[PDB]
Amino acid sequence: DEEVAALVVDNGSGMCKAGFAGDDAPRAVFPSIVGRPRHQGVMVGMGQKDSYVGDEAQSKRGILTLKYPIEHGIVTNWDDMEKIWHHTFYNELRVAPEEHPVLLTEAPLNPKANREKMTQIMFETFNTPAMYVAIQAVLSLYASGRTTGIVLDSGDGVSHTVPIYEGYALPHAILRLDLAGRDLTDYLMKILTERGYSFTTTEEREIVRDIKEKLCYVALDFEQEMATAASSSSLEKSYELKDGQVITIGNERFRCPEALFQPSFLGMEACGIHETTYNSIMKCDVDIRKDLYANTVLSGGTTMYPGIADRMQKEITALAPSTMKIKIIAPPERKYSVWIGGSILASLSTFQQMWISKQEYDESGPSIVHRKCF
Ligand SMILES: C=C1[C@@H](C)[C@H]2[C@H](Cc3ccccc3)NC(=O)[C@]23[C@H](OC(C)=O)/C=C/[C@@](C)(O)C(=O)[C@@H](C)C/C=C/[C@H]3[C@@H]1O
Ligand SMILES: Nc1ncnc2c1ncn2[C@@H]1O[C@H](COP(=O)(O)OP(=O)(O)OP(=O)(O)O)[C@@H](O)[C@H]1O
Ligand SMILES: [Ca+2]
Ligand SMILES: [Ca+2]
Repeated sequence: DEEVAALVVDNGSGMCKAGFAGDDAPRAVFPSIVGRPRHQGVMVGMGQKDSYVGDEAQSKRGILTLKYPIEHGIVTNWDDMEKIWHHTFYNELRVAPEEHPVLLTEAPLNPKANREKMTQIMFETFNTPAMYVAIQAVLSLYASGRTTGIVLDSGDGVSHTVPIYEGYALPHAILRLDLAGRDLTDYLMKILTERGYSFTTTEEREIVRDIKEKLCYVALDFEQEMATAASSSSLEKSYELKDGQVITIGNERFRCPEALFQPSFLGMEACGIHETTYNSIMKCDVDIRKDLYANTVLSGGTTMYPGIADRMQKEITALAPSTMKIKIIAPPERKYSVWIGGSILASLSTFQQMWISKQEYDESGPSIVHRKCF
C-alpha cells in the first residue's frame, strides 16, 4: 500500500535510533554526540573534517571535544542537532530526506518553540515531503500492543511517567523526573571508587557503564539485600578491565539502581519512579486509574535492570488501594520500543491524515505543528 517508506527517527539524550517504517528494528543506533577538534587546524580552505558525528566522534573522542545536543531529553544545541540529522540521513541510512516522510520523536512538556524549530528544519533544510513529531511514551505503549496504560520511560537523560487512555495521552497527568542512566552511571562510579577502586576519568566511566548494564540489578528488598552483602559473599560478581585484571563488585550492584527508588542517594529530593508513577495515576481521572494500574509499561534503557519489574510491582501495590489490581509490563526490547512504536504508527491507516505535508507547512507556517501534533 504505502507509496514511500517513511523514516522513523528517535532522538534521545544518549542514543539516537533511526530506520524505515515497516521494519521491526532500527537500522541505525549511535551516540547522540557531535565532536569538534581540540586542536586548531593548521591549514585553511582544504575541506578537512570539522565536525564528527555519532560513532565516528566516539572512535575519535580522544582528539575531540564532545557535545551532547540533547540534554535531559530536550534539544539544547540546534546547530549540532541539525548535524545529527544530516548524519542520520546521509551517513547512516544513506537516503535523501526529500524523498521520505519523516516521523520524529520528542519528550512531553518540551518547549513549544523546539517543536516548531524541528518542523522548520525538516521542511526548510532537508525538504521533507511530510513529517510529524510524536511523543515517545505513546509510541512505546503502541509497540506493546496497547492503547491504554501508563508508561514509565527511563533513558540516559530523563524519565517520564505518561498516562495514556484508549489511545491518547493525558497532558496534565504526565510527570517528569530528572534522574536517568547518566546519573546512575556517575553514582556507580562514585560508590565503586569508595570500594577502593578509582573511577574518576571520562575514559573510565565507559567501562563503568558495561558493568552497570551487565552486573547491576534491582533488589526486591534493599535492606535484606544489604544485610546479605555485609555477611554473605554470595551476591558478589566479577569484572575485568581492559588490562585483563579482575575486580569484584558487591552491594554496588543493587545500590546503584536503588537510586531510582530512593533519589536521596544522589542528593535529590524527588520521589522514586514508583511514587512518580503513582502520583501520575492519581493525577488522572479516578474513572481510569484502575485501567492504568493494570497496564503500567516499562520503556527505555534504564528500565532494563533485572528485578525492576517485580520491585515495581511490590512498591506500587503498597501505595495503591488494597482492592486495586496491579500489573507491570516489561517488553523484552523496550530499549527500542519507542522506535518500534513509530514504525507501527507511520504505517497506520488512520495516521496518514496526521502527517504534516509540505503544503500544510507552506500555508500555515511552523505553528502547524501545534495543531496536528501538539
Ligand atoms: C503519537 C501521538 C499522536 C499520533 C496522537 C495519538 C493518537 C492518534 C493516533 C493516530 C491518529 C490520530 C491520533 N496519541 C496521542 O496521545 C496523540 C494525540 O495528539 C493528537 C493530535 O491527537 C494526543 C494529543 C493530546 C492533546 O491528547 C496530548 O496528550 C498532547 C499534549 C501530546 C500529543 C499526543 C499525540 C501523540 O504524540
Ligand atoms: N541493561 C541495562 N541495564 C541498565 N541500564 C541500561 C542497560 N542498557 C542500557 N542501559 C542504559 O540506558 C540508557 C540509554 O537508554 P535510552 O536509549 O532509552 O535513553 P535515550 O533515549 O538515549 O535518552 P533519554 O530517553 O533519556 O533522552 C543508558 O544510560 C544506558 O547505559
Ligand atoms: Ca528516549
Ligand atoms: Ca527521598
